[PDB]
Amino acid sequence: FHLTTRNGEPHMIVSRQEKGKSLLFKTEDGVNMCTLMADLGELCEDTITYKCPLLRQNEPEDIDCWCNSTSTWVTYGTCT
Amino acid sequence: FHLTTRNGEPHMIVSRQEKGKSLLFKTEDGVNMCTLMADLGELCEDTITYKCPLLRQNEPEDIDCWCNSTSTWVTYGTCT
Amino acid sequence: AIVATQSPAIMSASPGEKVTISCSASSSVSYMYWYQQKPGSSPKPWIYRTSNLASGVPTRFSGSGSGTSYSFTISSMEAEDAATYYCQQYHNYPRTFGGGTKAKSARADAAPTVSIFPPSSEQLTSGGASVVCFLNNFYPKDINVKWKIDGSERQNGVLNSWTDQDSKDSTYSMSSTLTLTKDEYERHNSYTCEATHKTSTSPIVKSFNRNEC
Amino acid sequence: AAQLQESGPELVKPGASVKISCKASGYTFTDYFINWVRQSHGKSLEWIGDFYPNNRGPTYNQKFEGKATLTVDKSSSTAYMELRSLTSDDSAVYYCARGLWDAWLSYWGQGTLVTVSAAKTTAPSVYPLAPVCGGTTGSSVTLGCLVKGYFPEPVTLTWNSGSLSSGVHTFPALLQSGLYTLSSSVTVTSNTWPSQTITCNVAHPASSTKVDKKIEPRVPI
Amino acid sequence: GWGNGCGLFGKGGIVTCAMFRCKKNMEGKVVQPENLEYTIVITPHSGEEHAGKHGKEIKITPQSSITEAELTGYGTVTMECSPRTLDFEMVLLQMENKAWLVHRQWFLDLPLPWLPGADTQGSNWIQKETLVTFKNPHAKK
Repeated sequence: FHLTTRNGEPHMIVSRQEKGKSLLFKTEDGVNMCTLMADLGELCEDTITYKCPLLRQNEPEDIDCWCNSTSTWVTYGTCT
Repeated sequence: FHLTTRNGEPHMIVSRQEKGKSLLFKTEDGVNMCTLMADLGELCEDTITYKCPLLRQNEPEDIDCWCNSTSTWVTYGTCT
Repeated sequence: AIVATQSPAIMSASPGEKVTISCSASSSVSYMYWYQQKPGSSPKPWIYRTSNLASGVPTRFSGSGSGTSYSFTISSMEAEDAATYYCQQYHNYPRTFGGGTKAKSARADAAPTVSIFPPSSEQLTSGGASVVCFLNNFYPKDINVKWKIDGSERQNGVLNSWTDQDSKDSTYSMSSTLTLTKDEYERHNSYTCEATHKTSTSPIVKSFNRNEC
Repeated sequence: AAQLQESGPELVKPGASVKISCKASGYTFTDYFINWVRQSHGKSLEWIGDFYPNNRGPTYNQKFEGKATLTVDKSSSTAYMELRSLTSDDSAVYYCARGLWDAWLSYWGQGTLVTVSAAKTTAPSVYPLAPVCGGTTGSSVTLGCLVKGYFPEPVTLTWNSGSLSSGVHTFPALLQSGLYTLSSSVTVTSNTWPSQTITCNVAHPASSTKVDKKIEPRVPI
Repeated sequence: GWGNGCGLFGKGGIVTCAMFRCKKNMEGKVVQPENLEYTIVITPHSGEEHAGKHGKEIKITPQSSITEAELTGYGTVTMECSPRTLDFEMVLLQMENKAWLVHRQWFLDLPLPWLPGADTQGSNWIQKETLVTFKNPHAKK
């Protein structure tokens, strides 16, 4: 995935071949591990973009993306 | 995931932590690799169960699950 | 696309005093930083976000703010504080610094010792002539030097150089050098450097007549 | 164990270009931003660049758009900054700091000095500065030494070969038409001079010169 | 709530936006009685043959002045016309080269995204929600 930013915050452009794998990227505050559980398809015009909240010792609820060290934005296409 | 059977055929009970990762399980006919692209959430009462067809050198169409050596059934919850 | 504007450019302080250093951004950011830079050293991070200490930062430093305002606070100054300190923003592209705040040690006021030096005979072979005033061991750093030639102020050709604050006595020293052509130098008799400083109600005046002994 | 290792100091002529390296270690190079940082002598820091080594996206400070060109080699975990059409204002340090998610420079390099100069190597003129003719009143006396017209920095100025070190003020050099000038003062009690000798010594390594100037009382015309 | 990054359980504010790109539109026009253009052919009744001898064709508007039409060989004929009774609170709807005459206030009430006639951007559509549906939201998407 391509690591960029959205208003100072890290942003992940996730491609199709990353479905099912732990997303890791270094940050001043250590290594960040986001988990993507998404309709994740091929990167195209039909993108969706939203935030993966920070979750410390809390079970996830009503979400398919979350990181454990620093909240991150994520973007991926839905095409197939 | 828990590997069981459904009428002689292999059945995969897939949990939340497996979203995005290649599903591999040994079978008399070699190693089987199913690909799960699913609303895949937490295992709960709201399950859905269906079949992942065998696909030999054919692109997938209108499906989010398929194996490449032996057709497999899959089950997962949608809760979050 | 945003400036950051940091409030004292300087800052005198004594050990134990509680310094505060503000940072003012031209639009609302939440990602700032305060670095610290020592005279012959890299900058180091000291604050991160708007209030996170970096690991291996003394709890003497604190950071607080929001809504375009941002404020470093040094809660009881140590000798090892004395430095520049440096806001950033890292909330929009072109990441910006502030213009830096220069916290330096302080002491009782001290008048400069002023000495004036005509051009050396060796320099006067050259066609240039430098008249030097040394203004030594003074505090505070703020000082102004005015040069005169035969009563007329001369501003062009004046070069001033300051030492860093002395590590032992906390004073400053300055050289002020008036450079003119040798031809002009030998057409005048009186040369004066006048030092305005808070330790005297009128400037200290050092002057010589070129042709006198 | 995070480290950034810059290249070593560079001279250079105006109109030249330079090519500063950055060598990261102790972290995933791909995972974090790489940020150049000008600081001119007696100015603040000045952000320049930012380069994400996963995908080689730059940004630029507009002020340095056209001046700089950032690039990374993944394979060597190295970042590079070119600077092009160098001018005297480009004389500065250039630090490479890694970011950590946000724009926060959490690890710096040792800093590359770049020093844009015409000037050719020139030994200083060294001038002894005795007090005003006829001397001064008071129990102490101040002497001077003026070091004019040299390039490059540094010089090493001493008094009495370093045996006279107290009471000395040696001022930072300033540029004067492309050449450096500095001065030094020494203050001694008046029983010490001129009855005993005081000499300014100035070494200029680049020209291999070492000059001594004894301070001699002025006399009338 | 705790499951999605919040300290408290309760309702939170969420907002969603999507770029709207029109791919096919229709436009309704208003026909003014004036600016209507009638074509009239004036043919000399001579009996001459053909199988190069067209009658003079002239186009006029209820706002144009008296016409002086020249008929090669015979001189000119002068005439003036009036659109003497055709209605236009109506509108003419155009759906890709095929049009219809529709009543106003019906055209204006159509539940579809629209743009004031004098536009050229074709981007700033009004009431896009008419062609958009927002599903029930989730904590973050």
